[PDB]
Amino acid sequence: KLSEEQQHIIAILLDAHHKTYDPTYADFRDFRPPVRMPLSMLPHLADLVSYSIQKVIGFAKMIPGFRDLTSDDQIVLLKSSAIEVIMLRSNQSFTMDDMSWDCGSQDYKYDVTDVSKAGHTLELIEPLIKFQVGLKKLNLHEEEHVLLMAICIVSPDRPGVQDAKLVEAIQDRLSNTLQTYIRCRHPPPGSHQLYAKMIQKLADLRSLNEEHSKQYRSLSFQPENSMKLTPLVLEVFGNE
Amino acid sequence: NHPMLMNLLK
Ligand SMILES: C=C1[C@H](O)CC(=C/C=C2\CCC[C@]3(C)[C@@H](C#CC#C[C@@H](O)[C@]45C[C@H]6C[C@H](C[C@H](C6)C4)C5)CC[C@@H]23)C[C@H]1O
Repeated sequence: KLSEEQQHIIAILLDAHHKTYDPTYADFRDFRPPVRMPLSMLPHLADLVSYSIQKVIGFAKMIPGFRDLTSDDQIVLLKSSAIEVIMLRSNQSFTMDDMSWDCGSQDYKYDVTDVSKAGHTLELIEPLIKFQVGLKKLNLHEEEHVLLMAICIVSPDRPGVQDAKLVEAIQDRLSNTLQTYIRCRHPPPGSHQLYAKMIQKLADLRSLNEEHSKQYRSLSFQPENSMKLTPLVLEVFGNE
Repeated sequence: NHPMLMNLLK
C-alpha cells in the first residue's frame, strides 16, 4: 500500500514545490509595475509569467527521471506545458473570496479585468476562471497538487516528443503514485473518481493552452506589443 | 535554438 519509492517521489515533488513556489513580493517589486487603467497590464504580467516559467523549469528539473531525457525532450516538454503549469500553480494564490489571484497587496492582486488588460478576452478568461474554481472545488492535497503538475509536464503525448517511451515510463510511475496516494490517503467519498477528475483538469489545460496560443500568436504578431515581452517568454512561447 | 531555456536546465 504505497511503496517507500512512491513516498520518495512525493517527498521530492513536495520539496521541489516548496523551493520553486516562493513568491516574496520582493521578487514582485522587480517586475515592470502593474499599470491598471489597453495592454497596460501586459508588461507586468509578462514579467510575472517570465519569472514563473523559471520556477516551473526549476520544478521540472526536480522531477525524478526528467533529467534522464535528452535536452530536446525536456525543452519540448517545458515550452509545451509552461503556461499550463503556471495556471495550475497559480491556484494557490487564487481566491474564491472574489475570483482573483491575490498575492498580498492590491498591487499584486489580479482579477479578470487585469487579465483582459494584458490582451485576453473571455475566450480564455471564462474557461480559465472555471478551471480555478473547479480546482478549488476538488480541494486537492498538496501531495496531489504537486503530482498533477509533474504529470502535466512529463506527458508522452505532447507533439514534438522524440522518446515518448521514456517519457511514458516516467509519467506512469507518477500516475501510479498518484492513484495509490488517492486510494490510501485521500478520504472517501472525496477519493471517488478523483484521479479521473484530475486528468480532466489536465485536458482542460490543453484547451486553455490552445486558447492562449491563438491570442498569443495574434499579439506577438504586433511588434509594439511583442517588444514588451521578455526574451524567455519569446523563447518558450514562440517567435517569428 | 533555446539558449536561455537550455542554460536554465543546466
Ligand atoms: C508564483 C505564482 C503566484 O501564484 C501568482 C500567479 C498568478 C497567476 C495569475 C494571475 C494573473 C493572470 C494569469 C498569469 C493567467 C494568465 C494568462 C496568460 C497568458 C499569455 O498568453 C501571455 C503571453 C504574453 C502576453 C500577455 C502577458 C504574458 C506574456 C502572458 C499574455 C493564468 C495564471 C494567472 C502565478 C504563479 O506562478
